[PDB]
Amino acid sequence: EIVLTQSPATLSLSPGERATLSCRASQSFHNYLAWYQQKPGRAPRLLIFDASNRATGIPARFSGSGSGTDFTLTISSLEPEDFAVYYCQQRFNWPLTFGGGTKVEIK
Amino acid sequence: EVQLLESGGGLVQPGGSLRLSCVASGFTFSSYVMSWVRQAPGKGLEWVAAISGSGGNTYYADSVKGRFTISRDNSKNTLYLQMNSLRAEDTAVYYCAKEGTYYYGSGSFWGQGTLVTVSS
Amino acid sequence: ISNCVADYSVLYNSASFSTFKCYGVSPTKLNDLCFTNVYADSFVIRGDEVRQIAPGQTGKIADYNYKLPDDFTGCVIAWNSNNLDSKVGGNYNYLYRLFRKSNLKPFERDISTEIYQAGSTPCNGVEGFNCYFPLQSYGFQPTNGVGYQPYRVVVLSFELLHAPATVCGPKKSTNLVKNKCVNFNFNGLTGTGVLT
Repeated sequence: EIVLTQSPATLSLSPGERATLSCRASQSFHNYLAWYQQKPGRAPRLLIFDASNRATGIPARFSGSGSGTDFTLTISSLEPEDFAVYYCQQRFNWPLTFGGGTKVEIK
Repeated sequence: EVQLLESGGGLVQPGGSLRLSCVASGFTFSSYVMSWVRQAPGKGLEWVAAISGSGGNTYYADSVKGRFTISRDNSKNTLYLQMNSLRAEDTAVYYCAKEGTYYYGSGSFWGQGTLVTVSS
Repeated sequence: ISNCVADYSVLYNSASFSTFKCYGVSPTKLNDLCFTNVYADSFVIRGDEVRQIAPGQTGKIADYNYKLPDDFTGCVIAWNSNNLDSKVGGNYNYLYRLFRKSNLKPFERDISTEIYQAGSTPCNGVEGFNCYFPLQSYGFQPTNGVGYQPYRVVVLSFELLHAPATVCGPKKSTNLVKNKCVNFNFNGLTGTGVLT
């Protein structure tokens, strides 16, 4: 029905140079996307509330970009919270299959 | 509501049923439409159920053709869980959560949830 | 707008309009040419998204409500609406579209209140949890944000059809000089002579 492709799993590198997320879904969308941050042993929470816009309780370290078929971000500052797992989620298509995320291997 | 009541877990053998709940009190059920998602240690996430905030239509999942039974009531604003013929696919974490006040998605804050373990 | 006499330099010297900027042609070098038809549209949006009313750009109002053609030489004029449009208690008469079938074409008006389908199921009147009402209102409050403050945006366009022209500048005139050798100019004649 709706396919979420979450990276070619080659971005697990050093946290320098401000690596982004290559979540791709080349089909119809209304630019209604939300993103999740998960640490192991911790329940995930939201990042953006409509599209490319930080909600209350988070600073401007995350800023989305993209519409229609592609979506990404630009991270601002390195942080101990950067060593975690990001999720890609879509809101329409009520069967509502979600993303899978990716790993980061520190070098 | 800023908080939510923490649910419970179960250690039911396969072929049985699960009966837990995650119900808040003093909260308007019409706004912040509920949603259930599985935190799979592995493949990822998939949405389970979503019922109308005023009492009405509910939707089954693509992999759920009525296997996860949805019998929810609006007079007490019941938030429950019931299924049949328990399988090894259920080795995940149950999450009770809700999206924004509109029917379409506008941001969903999630709960801590409880894990459920399958062992035959 | 037709058979008109319009002044354009008073808008630049009004000193109360925030966005006096557009594309195509400057209004200073606009009154030296004759035009035959003037179009005007009026709509209200909020603060910080007034940039994407231009061809070749994305957005929500630009892609689903109102857009411009690629050969758009007209001008856009916007100003604040802190007093009239915004009041206490909210105003639910200002709404913006969310849903339509495909990419917008330039210069059409849609009053399609029919709810837009998303899945393969039929809608059939009452909301079936995917077939949404495409219009959402605005919450007007006097202590709103800068980007959430409503703005009054008026766009205008110019064209040149085979019909005769209506507005040129009207470019005004000078005083009258008599009994001197002057270069007299008029509606359709030029020449050098003395007027008595």
